[PDB]
Amino acid sequence: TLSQITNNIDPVGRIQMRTRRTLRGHLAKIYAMHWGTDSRLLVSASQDGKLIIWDSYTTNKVHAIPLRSSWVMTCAYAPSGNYVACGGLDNICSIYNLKTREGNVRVSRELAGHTGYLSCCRFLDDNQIVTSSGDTTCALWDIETGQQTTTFTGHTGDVMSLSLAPDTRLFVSGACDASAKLWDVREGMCRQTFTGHESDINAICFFPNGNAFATGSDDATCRLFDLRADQELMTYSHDNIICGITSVSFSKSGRLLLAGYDDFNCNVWDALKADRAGVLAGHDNRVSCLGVTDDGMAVATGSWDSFLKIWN
Amino acid sequence: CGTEGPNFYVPFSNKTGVVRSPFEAPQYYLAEPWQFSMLAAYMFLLIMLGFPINFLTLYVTVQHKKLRTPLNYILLNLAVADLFMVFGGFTTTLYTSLHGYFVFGPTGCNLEGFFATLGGEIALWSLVVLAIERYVVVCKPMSNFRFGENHAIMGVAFTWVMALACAAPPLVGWSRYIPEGMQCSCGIDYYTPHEETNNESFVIYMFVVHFIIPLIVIFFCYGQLVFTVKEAAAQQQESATTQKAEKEVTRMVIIYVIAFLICWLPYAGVAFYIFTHQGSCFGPIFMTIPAFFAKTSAVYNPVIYIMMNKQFRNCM
Amino acid sequence: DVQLVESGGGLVQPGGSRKLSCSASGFAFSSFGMHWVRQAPEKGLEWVAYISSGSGTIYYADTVKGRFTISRDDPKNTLFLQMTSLRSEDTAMYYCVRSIYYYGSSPFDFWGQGTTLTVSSGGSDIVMTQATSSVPVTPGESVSISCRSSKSLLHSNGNTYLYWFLQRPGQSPQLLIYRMSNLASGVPDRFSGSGSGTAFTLTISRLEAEDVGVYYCMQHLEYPLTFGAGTKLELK
Amino acid sequence: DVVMTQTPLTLSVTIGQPASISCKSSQSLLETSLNWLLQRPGQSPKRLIYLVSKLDSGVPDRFTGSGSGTDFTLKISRVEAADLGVYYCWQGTHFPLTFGAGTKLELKRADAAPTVSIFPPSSEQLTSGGASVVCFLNNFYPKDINVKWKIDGSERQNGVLNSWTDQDSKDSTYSMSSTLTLTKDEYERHNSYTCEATHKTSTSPIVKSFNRNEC
Amino acid sequence: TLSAEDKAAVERSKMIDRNLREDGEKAAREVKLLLLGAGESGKSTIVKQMKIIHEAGYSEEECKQYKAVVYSNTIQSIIAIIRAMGRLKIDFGDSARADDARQLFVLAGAAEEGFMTAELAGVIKRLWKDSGVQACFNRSREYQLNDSAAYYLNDLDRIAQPNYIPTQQDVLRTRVKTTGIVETHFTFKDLHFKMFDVGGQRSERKKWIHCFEGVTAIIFCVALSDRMHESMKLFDSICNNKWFTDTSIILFLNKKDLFEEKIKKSPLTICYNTYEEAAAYIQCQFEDLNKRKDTKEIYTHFTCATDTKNVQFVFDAVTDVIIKNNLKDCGLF
Amino acid sequence: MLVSKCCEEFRDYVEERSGEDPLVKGIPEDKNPFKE
Amino acid sequence: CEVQLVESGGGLVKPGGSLKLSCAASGFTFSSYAMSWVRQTPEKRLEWVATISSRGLYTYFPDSMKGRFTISRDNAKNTLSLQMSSLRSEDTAMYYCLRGGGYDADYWGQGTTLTVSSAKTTAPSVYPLAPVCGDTTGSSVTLGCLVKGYFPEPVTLTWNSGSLSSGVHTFPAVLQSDLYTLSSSVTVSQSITCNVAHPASSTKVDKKIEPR
Repeated sequence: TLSQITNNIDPVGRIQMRTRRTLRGHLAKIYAMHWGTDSRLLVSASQDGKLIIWDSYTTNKVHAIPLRSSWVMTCAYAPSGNYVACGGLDNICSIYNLKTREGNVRVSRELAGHTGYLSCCRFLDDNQIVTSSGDTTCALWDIETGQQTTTFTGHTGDVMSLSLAPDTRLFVSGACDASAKLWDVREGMCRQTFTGHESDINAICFFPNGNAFATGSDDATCRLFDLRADQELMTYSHDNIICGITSVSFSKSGRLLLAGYDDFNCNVWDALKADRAGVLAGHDNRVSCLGVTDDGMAVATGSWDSFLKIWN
Repeated sequence: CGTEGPNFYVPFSNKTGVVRSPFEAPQYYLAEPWQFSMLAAYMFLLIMLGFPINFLTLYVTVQHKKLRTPLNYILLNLAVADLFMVFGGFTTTLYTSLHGYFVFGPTGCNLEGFFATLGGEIALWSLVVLAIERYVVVCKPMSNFRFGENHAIMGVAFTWVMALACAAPPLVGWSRYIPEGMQCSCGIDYYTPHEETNNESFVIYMFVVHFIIPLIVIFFCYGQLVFTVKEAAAQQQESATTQKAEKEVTRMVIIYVIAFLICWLPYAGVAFYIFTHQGSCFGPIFMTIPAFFAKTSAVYNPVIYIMMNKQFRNCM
Repeated sequence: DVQLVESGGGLVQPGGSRKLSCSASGFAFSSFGMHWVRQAPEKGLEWVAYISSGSGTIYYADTVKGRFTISRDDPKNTLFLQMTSLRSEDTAMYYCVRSIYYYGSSPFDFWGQGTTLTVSSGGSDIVMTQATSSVPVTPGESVSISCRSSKSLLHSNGNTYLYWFLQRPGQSPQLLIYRMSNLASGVPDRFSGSGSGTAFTLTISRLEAEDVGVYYCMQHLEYPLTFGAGTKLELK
Repeated sequence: DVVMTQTPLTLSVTIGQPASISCKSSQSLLETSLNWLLQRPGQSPKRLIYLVSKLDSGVPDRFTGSGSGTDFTLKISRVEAADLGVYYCWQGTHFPLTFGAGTKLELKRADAAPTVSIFPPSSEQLTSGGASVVCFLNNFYPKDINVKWKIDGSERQNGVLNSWTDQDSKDSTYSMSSTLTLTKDEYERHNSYTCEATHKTSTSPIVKSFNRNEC
Repeated sequence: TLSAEDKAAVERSKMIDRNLREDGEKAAREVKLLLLGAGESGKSTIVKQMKIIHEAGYSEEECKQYKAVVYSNTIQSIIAIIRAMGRLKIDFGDSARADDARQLFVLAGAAEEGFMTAELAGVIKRLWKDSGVQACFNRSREYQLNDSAAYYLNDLDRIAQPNYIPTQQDVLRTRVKTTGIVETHFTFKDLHFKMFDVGGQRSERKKWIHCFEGVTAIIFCVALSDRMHESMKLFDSICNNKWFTDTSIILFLNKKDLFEEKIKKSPLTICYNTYEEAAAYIQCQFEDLNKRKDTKEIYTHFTCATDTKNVQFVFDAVTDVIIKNNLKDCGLF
Repeated sequence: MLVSKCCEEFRDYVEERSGEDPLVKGIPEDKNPFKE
Repeated sequence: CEVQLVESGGGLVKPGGSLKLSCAASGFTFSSYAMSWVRQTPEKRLEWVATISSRGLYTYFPDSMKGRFTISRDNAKNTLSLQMSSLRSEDTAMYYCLRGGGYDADYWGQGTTLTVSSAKTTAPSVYPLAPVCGDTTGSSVTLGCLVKGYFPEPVTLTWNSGSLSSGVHTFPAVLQSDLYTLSSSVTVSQSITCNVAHPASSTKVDKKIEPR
């Protein structure tokens, strides 16, 4: 295991990151966020029925789009920055063009066909997007033509969230069958399936080279899984932490693992030494989500307390 | 009856030649030094109760930032107010009554009278605003209102507005701050005439705006609130917790009202009997009962609304 | 489909008054800032006035303050121009221009057809210089027009606020380059812009037929907005 | 008013593989309002494809409208008998009919044996002072063939007049009567006049000759 | 001070912000009612029938909220028709309608919901009557056009009247099928109610603790006539689950007619005569399931139709809970 | 394929990333847009 | 939608002359559908004529030919008219009238062929061609008749007043100096005479195959 391998190397020590900005204007719980690829814009989702995109450098709201249905659970930013994908208990993924289409809304596509809630989504490019749903399926949709063109079946329980490989040619999914499945986007099938958690798996992210990943679970452990070795490499669990984990993300080097806990804290772990390296506090309720910019310059945290914090 | 002065009035006849200036002689001919012994000791008592409580409240608010909610702003206001009463009032009165006469000059007289009246008015209107806020929130009379932190801030500012609108005018020439009673403590001249400062009109303005209006508001608001809570308890007769809450709220409302009556009906009765029975004359011994009741509020407004508040018993 | 239709133009005696209108459709009118730019008969473009979205910010040219009033009716998607004390020097072609301002926006990206006003007979600004008034060219060749400013257009924020427009003979102006390096929508990739600080160059590769016209550079660093005199590309 | 050109004139494609006719575009006027019109021989030109996916009356379904960037594509798996004829591509967004060079779409056939003959000038034509040496070459196509005039060992290209058939009614080949139209003076200056048909996939050229000694 | 051109971006942000503030003032006043069940072949259908029978519905006021949707449908249809008129190059049967068509584009700034003067109506009737418009419309099979185009255009008089109440077919066509929010916003005692019918039972908790929390009220449907003990154990586990510690549980004991017959012929001992002892026993078995909290404030009602002692009870319970929760956070208790 | 090889790849990727990471290396505020 | 359109009026015309081509419209309503005219040269290049709306509200002509050929429509008698002027030899083309525009060009008419030449009804120039020489490899000899300088185009070629037609191959006329050059050859005691005839005007020139 990495933990018993890295014991000899020096610890990171004092990790003192500070909140550089507080973004105000949401009036309810935040359920999701996603960094844009410029490491500057971000999108946030609230039960006030609005999806707001912020310019984090100036502290300006770029857009606040009012949504027709407020029961959102997931949203996604196209890597081009040209599109978002917002889900809901309507089982529909609505796509919004943010750059070429001038102004406000009209919807160009509502991806309909799932028979349960849309639980997660990630764009590939302005063409293709991979999505998961409570109907126990995942699907790749051609948005232009509106058809589910690829379908990833084999999970036996509700699918919770998804993570695109860095080259967007593969994706992995995590479900309440306590399993994760690796799917081939263009082949439309599952290469490998990893079980072991006894819990629903709530969270997943990737080592930057796309060759490993980490999970976060309601069973109070995080685990690192390696694709090529096809097994768990490490578990992260204080004995006195029995609450769920909501979110994981890597630092630019992969060295830091940030995790949100039901205990209202966001612990920052040394991913190489398994020690907590730092803490993200300042919230009055569970940290429900977090993310690291692609360039590594900043971390955003989102919370049940209706606030987001920006750290560096 | 009394010794008329420009900056003072000593309620003690000079026909004997004994009376002196309140800036000058120890007033040991108004009362035996035992009386000033008890006076000073009691003032030290109230110092050693008010500052403990009032500082600890602030410290606790600092420690737990969960309490920083709009509704709690006005209790911080109360704490500040009462620290004014501690320092502007008790310490500088102590350093004069220990001698028998007021040491720091008429400017120290103005500072004391001003800061005392300012604190008392801040407390008065803090209690008025808290009752009004709770009324609007629960009874929903307008039923299209929200009451946010902005409104709590406006309420506090308004309390500072009225407090200055009361404590500062005696500093410029509409009535006057003079040593009252044993002449070691300065306050409003409500008891002598002075046409240069229009004492009658000032006293009437005071009696109505900073007494009659607060009481009317408190009575009306709590009456409508009790009517609402009784009615609510009336519909869910089998809901135990609403009947208990009914009884407790009514208990607390009555406590609040009696506390306010205890605090102010002394001054009200004294001023009214001065007003209708002009042919009379009372001295410091009888002139310090209302002062007693007013100063002791520095203890039991912190008690009734901070110590007794069931969200603060959990910090002890 | 974005439309801007000016009306109200005409011939007026000096000292008279005139209300111009600009009718907007196919976009969120109240979301755009709006500018007035004028062009004297045989002369270049000169910026006249600006009203922000919401009318919170208004700028006038010196020669017009006190005399001219800019206004908008956002609910009715209509722009107004109240003119007074009209002088002979006000005779120009007048364009209403929409301009949305946000991170990454493209100001000045849509122009009306323009309305012509003719008036009868009776310093601190950064100076941008195009010393060459015309250049003869032949199709397929590559041209480079240059312009320079007496002050740096590069801001402390890192952006260099330089715009290139094209006015072909007889048509409304068309945006070519925004913020020194961004290609306007619909502009062929044979155009490119470069420069540094105070000297800038627009280069066309394999110049085509449609490329003929007058090329203006413009600064949007600060108000008043100011144009270059224009450089014409003539065919040989 | 720039024209949109179809390339190539003739698209000969292998069986099964996609066949691409590229329309190079004049103006960016884009919906997909591009149309292919076809004239078949002996029939009025007919609009075939309009609005990328809407089939016109009497039109084969095997046409596929596609493309990329500024170029458009008409794709047919196999050019067939209905596909022979002149095509024009026009954007239906704006008028007039953009007059493209047209795709003469027809399938290239196997080489055929030409019927080649030589003919001396007529006596009545010699009465007028002219001499027309005639060479008939029927059923010779495709272009991988040359008609060469030889006089006294020297190649002759001047004075040649061609009368050509159209797309032939039998096999759609080329058939031409090629005449050296000269003065009778230059006609008598030489003795042997020859027309040679040289063929690409056939190694043996055909030689038709005549001299005054052998007619 | 790097405010250069930017103090327009700032202006935009503050303008969006004022709007954000305004939406928030409207929001938060909603009373959210959740219909749940469906964990079986037909539970939520029983829930729907319970709503129909004991909670009324389909008032004029809820129907009024669909006016803008009807109008919007109408507008995309008429715009599609107009643009196709422009597209196929068809001329008016009367050249004076060319002015109407100009007026049409001008008068199409009248999109002010519910401003249905006779003039606008006459303009629409005259455009619709034009022979070129009818000619394009009857060839709509050659382009894309909503099937309801004729339905709406032939009934414009009834729909555009200011007292227009949408019919059941109008509502059903508004694309509220499948799942499908199942919504109404009736008014009562000046409160705007919103009721939502969802399902999910025995195990769908993870999705609606994940989205349903902080909601105003739960409407919990129970099939009274309901390995049976493992099912009872599962119900115990969900109802009594620690994640639902701070949620008020309201019980609609539904299917009381079937329950009364079933307890009449099938004894209660299957799970653990007359109604009172068996009902008291069920209450005892359910209330014993808490074991961890001081109280829950369950409001149990015995109901007949909506014209009986039921609406008062529902509005009384909503009001007492809001009041008690307003006092819970004022230092009092 | 055992663990220390994959751990060496994770190291050798983490190692020369301090010059880009503004947290472990920390960051001077003139070299960062997080000034207020 | 079977559209019935009849193009007529084309035929002989001198360069710069005027003519009135007609398009008879039947099977559809004339004033409610747009109309168009196209003309085609035999040389594979198109020459688009005109487009007019359903009632004439919008009419557009090609940039090359605007103002020369004029279109009009009779809504009561349901007939499209095309007035023709300033003709040149290049305008030799056949004309089709269509319903609507190219945006809806569903059917095309048969068209009427208008030929622009100053030549009148002229007898075809008839020239025997029967060289029996150089064909010493084949079994049969090719005879022929040359129809030169002839117009109206085409003028039919027959052998003995139409009795012989088998094995006859006719070259399409090539135009030089506004006169056509065609030759018809057949590869084959009886009088052999080529009759070059225009049956419409019955303009016949008979030339026997005799060297002179």
